[PDB]
Amino acid sequence: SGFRKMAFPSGKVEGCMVQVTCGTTTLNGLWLDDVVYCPRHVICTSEDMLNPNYEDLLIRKSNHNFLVQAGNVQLRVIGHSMQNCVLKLKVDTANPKTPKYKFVRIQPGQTFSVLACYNGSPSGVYQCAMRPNFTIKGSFLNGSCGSVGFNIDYDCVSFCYMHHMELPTGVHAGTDLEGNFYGPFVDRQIAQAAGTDTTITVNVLAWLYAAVINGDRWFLNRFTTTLNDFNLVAMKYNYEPLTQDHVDILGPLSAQTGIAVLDMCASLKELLQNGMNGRTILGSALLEDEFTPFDVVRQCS
Amino acid sequence: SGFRKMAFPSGKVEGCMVQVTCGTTTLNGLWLDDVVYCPRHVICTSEDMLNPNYEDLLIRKSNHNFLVQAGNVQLRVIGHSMQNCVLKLKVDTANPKTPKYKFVRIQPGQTFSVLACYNGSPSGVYQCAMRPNFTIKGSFLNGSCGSVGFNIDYDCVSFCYMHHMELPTGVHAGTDLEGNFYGPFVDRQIAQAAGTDTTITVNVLAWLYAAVINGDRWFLNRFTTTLNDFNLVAMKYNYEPLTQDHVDILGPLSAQTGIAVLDMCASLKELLQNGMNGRTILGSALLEDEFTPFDVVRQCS
Ligand SMILES: *[C@H](O)[C@H](C[C@@H]1CCNC1=O)NC(=O)[C@H](CC(C)C)NC(=O)OCc1ccccc1
Ligand SMILES: *[C@H](O)[C@H](C[C@@H]1CCNC1=O)NC(=O)[C@H](CC(C)C)NC(=O)OCc1ccccc1
Repeated sequence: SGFRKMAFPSGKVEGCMVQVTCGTTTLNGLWLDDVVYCPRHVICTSEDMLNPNYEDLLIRKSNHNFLVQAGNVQLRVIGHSMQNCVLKLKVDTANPKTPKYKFVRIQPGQTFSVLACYNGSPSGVYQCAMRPNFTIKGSFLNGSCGSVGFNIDYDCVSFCYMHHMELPTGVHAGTDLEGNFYGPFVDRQIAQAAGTDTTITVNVLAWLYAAVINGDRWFLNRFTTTLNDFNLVAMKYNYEPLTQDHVDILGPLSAQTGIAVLDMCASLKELLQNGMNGRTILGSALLEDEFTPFDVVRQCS
Repeated sequence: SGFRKMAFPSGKVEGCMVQVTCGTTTLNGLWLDDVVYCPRHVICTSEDMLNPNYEDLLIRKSNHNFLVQAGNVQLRVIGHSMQNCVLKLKVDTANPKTPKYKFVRIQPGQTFSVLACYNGSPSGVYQCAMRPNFTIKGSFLNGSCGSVGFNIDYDCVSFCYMHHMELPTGVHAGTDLEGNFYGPFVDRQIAQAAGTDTTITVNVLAWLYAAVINGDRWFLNRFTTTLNDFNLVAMKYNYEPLTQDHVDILGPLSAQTGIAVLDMCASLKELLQNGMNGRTILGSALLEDEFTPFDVVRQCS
């Protein structure tokens, strides 16, 4: 028993992290096979980041302008291209620690693990959710760009995120591994506004089920609600609308606990209108929304 | 910017996990050099666990009663010894992935990463504090015994915890790698209970400092307080007394923020006396006590 924000073991991803230096810009890169993927803004200078023309800055570069360091071993850049916002550096050595991997684009509401790296060396591992407004609430300092977010399935690492920037509000933004930003952001050093964020309702419900599975039952009630009457309340508190597809995905958790999804919705509705009144759920005084139904099942039983 | 509960990169510990089987009991072991460490209750059967004499159970065992798997490869047990509640199984192969490592016993209030494992396979990683009552609030299912807690310092993995059991309140109990329990618990299926817990004051202060470092000041005030005057409010709120040694350890954070320790204590005092009035700190509606001062400095720098 017990319930914790839990990351995937990071070994397979640690063996893929390298340092990429171009001029006096150093960030992290992902060495898979004979390719190193990194944020394209590594080619920019301090004054170039204000509003760069990347196709121009890149045509003025050659292989020898990219210093790639794998621990101490300097890798030789023998090629390069640009795919949207990522640089792909062809190198002479294929990464021997390369795991079974995929590149995937995750949906808002899904979670993943982040290996925070600086100068090519892992610093720590933590879980994030892709917020509905396509930002993530990370922990990223100068030098952390090129850090990846990922999930593991069987022995396969599905890379889903590469870090590029921090917004003025302090949340974080980046791309999938094909270089397309999550959300309406660009890799230019200019203030950019995230859309208004909202709470991931299906995740809150899963976490309430995790709580019941762990013996937290004070918030249950005998009332029930319609899906429509529930979404009317969620709208008021800035919660994502709940669809039948979400209701269907909570099926397993509803079955394990014997609590109908709409009954749990009645619980959530009560919690929203009245707060918790000094009580907690799995150690939080807030309604947690960074646990998917999958995250709940994986950790409960 | 940003502040997350962050685990150490776990790759060096994944390489040390193995499966250990005796009878029909299976749990995890820690393979370092030619020794596999695991909980001794792996030699117990269903009936044994109620009231076992481990010396008497172990004399009755042969090396070949122990099945150890490192991935696909069976490892041959060539010796065995019992040290307190831990079993040391000598094997015919030194772990080639053995990292620089030490065994240490941690103090109440310190933190470590847990690599949750099942059938010798890493499952996830998260951060824990050793509570003042010598339990941890972990996430552990059947099969997880032998999972280890650790910190990393430069190249050295310091192992500090091995998982053995769950208490009735849903918290977790275990030993150091010498097999000596943390807290007054025993590895048998009898009724036992955690002592009364308290909040780790020094850590709450470390976290308030992280909140200021990351740009948040709403909870500060113009007041101040003497150590004794602070500790009188602490005792009333079930917080550990704050010592001058805690104050000294909080020095560097005090210096980076320009906020005197005792001034942050008056802030905490006001927070305890008033609550938070619907506001949050680093995304929590509760005062977080599972970050040490070292955790803050490490993540914020
Ligand atoms: C990449 O290493 C870095 C990550 C930022 C810096 C601090 N925390 C992060 O997540 N990225 C940048 O500096 C990035 C480069 C542009 C060409 C997009 N720009 C950025 O994030 O600027 C905003 C900012 C910079 C420094 C501190 C706070 C915000
Ligand atoms: C070892 O794999 C296991 C870990 C427990 C299982 C549930 N969560 C954990 O942390 N340890 C035991 O089952 C332990 C065996 C003794 C003879 C040392 N007893 C134990 O934890 O008893 C309480 C319990 C067992 C099963 C489910 C819930 C609580």
